Amino acid sequence: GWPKHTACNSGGLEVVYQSCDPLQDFGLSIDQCSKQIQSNLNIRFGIILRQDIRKLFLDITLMAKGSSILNYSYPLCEEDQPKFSFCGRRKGEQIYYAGPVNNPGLDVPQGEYQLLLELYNENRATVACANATVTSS
Ligand SMILES: CCCCCCCC/C=C/CCCCCCCC(=O)O[C@@H](COC(=O)CCCCCCCCCCCCCCCCC)COP(=O)([O-])OCC[N+](C)(C)C
Ligand SMILES: *[C@@H]1O[C@H](CO)[C@@H](O)[C@H](O)[C@H]1NC(C)=O
Ligand SMILES: *[C@@H]1O[C@H](CO)[C@@H](O)[C@H](O)[C@H]1NC(C)=O
Repeated sequence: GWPKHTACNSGGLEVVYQSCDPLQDFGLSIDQCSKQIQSNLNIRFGIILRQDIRKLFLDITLMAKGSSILNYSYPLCEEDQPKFSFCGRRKGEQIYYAGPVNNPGLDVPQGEYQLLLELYNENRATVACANATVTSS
């Protein structure tokens, strides 16, 4: 039960996450958080890979007040597509990524949201898992 970590807390937006991979914790921080999220947020993401990656996928589950808002699923890479990606990385490699994610800008309405982020490979193996709480105030 990995401890809660603040990914960011500024400008009326707080994002706290907990790793849900039983093997390990990881580092995630978000630059320039605010209630008005800019398009293409910059993040810093640090993890030791516990699976090999030929293809990588990201699923996001967004909920609020016990109800589903949205489900999202997107392929991040296949080996060398794009070339600058985690694909081709292997078990035991320690990765640090500092760069944008390709989100739309969003003015987050005041309230609390629950987010589940699941990163997995071509074999449906969990590479990273985080459940998060987002508070817009
Ligand atoms: C009704 C009220 C709605 C309010 C909702 C409130 C929600 C606010 C949440 C804000 C906090 C977000 C914190 C989570 C950070 C994740 C970034 C993100 O949002 O992820 C974003 C973007 O994801 C990406 O595709 C980024 C990948 C870029 C490719 C190369 C960079 C590699 C990045 C490495 C990825 C590592 C991921 C790290 C997380 C691992 C955890 C296991 C998901 O976007 P979304 O669902 O609209 O697709 C976007 C819609 N389009 C697809 C049309 C644009
Ligand atoms: C993650 O989920 C667990 C169990 O559902 C919950 O106790 C915890 O508060 C969640 N963590 C965050 C940061 O939302
Ligand atoms: C998201 O998927 C869950 C099941 O995983 C489902 O209960 C929910 O209705 C889905 N939400 C939407 C908006 O399609």
